[PDB]
Amino acid sequence: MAKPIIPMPRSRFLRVKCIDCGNEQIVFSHPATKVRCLICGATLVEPTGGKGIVKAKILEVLE
Amino acid sequence: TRDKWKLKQWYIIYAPDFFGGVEVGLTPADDPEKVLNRVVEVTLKDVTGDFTKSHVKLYFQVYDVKGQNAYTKFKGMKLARSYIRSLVRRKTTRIDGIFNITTKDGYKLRVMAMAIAMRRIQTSQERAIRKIMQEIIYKKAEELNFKDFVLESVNGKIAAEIAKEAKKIYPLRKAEIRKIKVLEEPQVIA
Amino acid sequence: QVNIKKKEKWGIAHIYSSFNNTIIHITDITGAETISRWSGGMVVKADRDEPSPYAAMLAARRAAEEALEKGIVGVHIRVRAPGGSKSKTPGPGAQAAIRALARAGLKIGRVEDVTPIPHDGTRPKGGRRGRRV
RNA sequence: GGGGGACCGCCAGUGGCGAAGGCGCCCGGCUGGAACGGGUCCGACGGUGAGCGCGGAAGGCCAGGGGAGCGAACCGGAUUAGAUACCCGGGUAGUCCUGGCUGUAAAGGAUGCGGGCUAGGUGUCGGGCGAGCUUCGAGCUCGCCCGGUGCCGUAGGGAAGCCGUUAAG
RNA sequence: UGGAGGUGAUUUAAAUGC
Repeated sequence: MAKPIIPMPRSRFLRVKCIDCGNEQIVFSHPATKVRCLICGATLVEPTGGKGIVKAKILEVLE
Repeated sequence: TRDKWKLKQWYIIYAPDFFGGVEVGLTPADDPEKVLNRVVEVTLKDVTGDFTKSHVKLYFQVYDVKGQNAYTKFKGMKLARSYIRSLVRRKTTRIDGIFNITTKDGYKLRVMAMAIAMRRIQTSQERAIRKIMQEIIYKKAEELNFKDFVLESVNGKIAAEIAKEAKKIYPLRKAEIRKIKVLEEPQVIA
Repeated sequence: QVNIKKKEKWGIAHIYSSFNNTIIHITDITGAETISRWSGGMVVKADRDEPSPYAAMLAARRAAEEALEKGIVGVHIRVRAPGGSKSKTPGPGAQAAIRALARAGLKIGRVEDVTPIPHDGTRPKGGRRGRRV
């Protein structure tokens, strides 16, 4: 890693735009849990190992 | 003892309920009616491909004898030490897969299958290959007749159907029917 | 005799293979009738020659005249040995019997690994430093 | 053909798990630990640990139940100069189960625990990641990373054997 | 090229000497 030369996680941010309601959500590239859309009740991502596996096609802007 | 030989009777094996009267098997014995349950081993020359090739040794049992003619059912299968040692390898796995069967005919049948694993990553998918056998088998027994269901298993048909499903899960190699044993005969109504 | 269609008889031959003795024992295909039983210490006078190959050809030749006497011309050989008690590996009568059948003229079908081999453990004798020499 | 008790070869690995003793048929329920990605929460709560407390193979002991094979003692044979043995044939306690006691070992890695620092290489197990392959399952492989488990070896240490990012620096 | 296991093992070779 870089524990003595400043450890920075692997992370990033990405704007996810829902395909069922057009709802714009901020999502941590590593979903630990099931993230639920706040105006669909859908599942955007499912938590597995490392980076949450995104369920099916949902739009993405990478920050 | 001190048979002329003339206290020696002869019978002949006709073994159906997997095929027709397989003429193969000839029986000498001393007195009348000391074989009525005696067990005969055969390679089976009915299908000269697989049933002669990789299916060496099946046990058949004379349930009855009539007019001096032996009527023989499927009692069992067993493979030789030849088979089981040969196939197995290291840094992989060998698996074994029971199921206590009930077919709709009123026969129960104990199977043990044996598959050999594709190399690394031994895991819970092993027992899930186990699970996908006992699930599929139960369902084929309930649907199929028993006499048929003892032709299929002994043939490679079962080893073949098992593989298709189980290669989706976690790819296998060298899957078979190691042994089969007739759990319960009687009927659906005794 | 109730009419025979094949005109060939078959007698499976169990071969029990010890380093203390050799036993050859051919029966009918069922196994329910014993034509003949002949070992390697009727042939001889002494314990040392009880096994060897030479008893394990002669034993397998006296029997072979009585199987010819019934009609048994084809023979399957089922090689086996004491497995749980001792070591499974066959002794000097295994290469011997098959040579004793090719000379007798009885045909040789299947030759078979059917020796008792436990799927498991049972404690034999011999411990601390196992059996000692 | 029937009955009984023990155990689970190959699998099986230079493999895994466990604090340790230790642990291995398959299936399910209950349950301990552990890895990793994200540090999301607490905000020094830490280390070690005399006394103290707890777990601890086999053997032995206690009470009850069980007993195939095996087998101290023991009973025969051989061997042998003699044999209280090696080898062979019988054989009780015990070995198994339940409850309790006992608390020992070359209980070893003969290496107390915790933190930081100090060339590397390779194999391997599990987890992550970027790809190619795909039977579309991380199934077959390449590399970086994290945790563990071996071997080889630079600097150094050592009396030497050896140890050497799993330290004996 | 050097290291670790798993099991055959071999009785045909005799006690002692200040």
